[PDB]
Amino acid sequence: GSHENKQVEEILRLEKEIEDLQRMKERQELSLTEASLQKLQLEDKVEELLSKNYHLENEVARLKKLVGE
Amino acid sequence: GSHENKQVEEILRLEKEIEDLQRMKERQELSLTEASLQKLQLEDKVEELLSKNYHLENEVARLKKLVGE
Repeated sequence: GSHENKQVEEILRLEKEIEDLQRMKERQELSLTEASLQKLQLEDKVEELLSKNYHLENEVARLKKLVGE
Repeated sequence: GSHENKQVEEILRLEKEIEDLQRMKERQELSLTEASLQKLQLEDKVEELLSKNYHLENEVARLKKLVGE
């Protein structure tokens, strides 16, 4: 068992640990990107549903008035 | 069974169905609000972790050079 193994082994540990942290930072950044994209997707769904809801809202709202709003 | 029940019953159905759609629109809007808030939370975690990672990055990076970068 060479003594230098300590230095080689020491760095090896740092690479493994650092690599883990590096991925954690990158993974989080990816989540933010996906989060933003997900939000836009909701806008599309909400936009269409909101528009449709409004159309029906007028239809039902009109009928509601007959009974008593 | 009064005939008018049809009108009363008709509106009742509309209120239940419309109410469901109304909540769906509001629920989605809430999701967007929470989504944005969640993103900021990630910034705080990433910001701190990123800063700490950088500090360690210099420490380990410096050591890596001794072995061979």
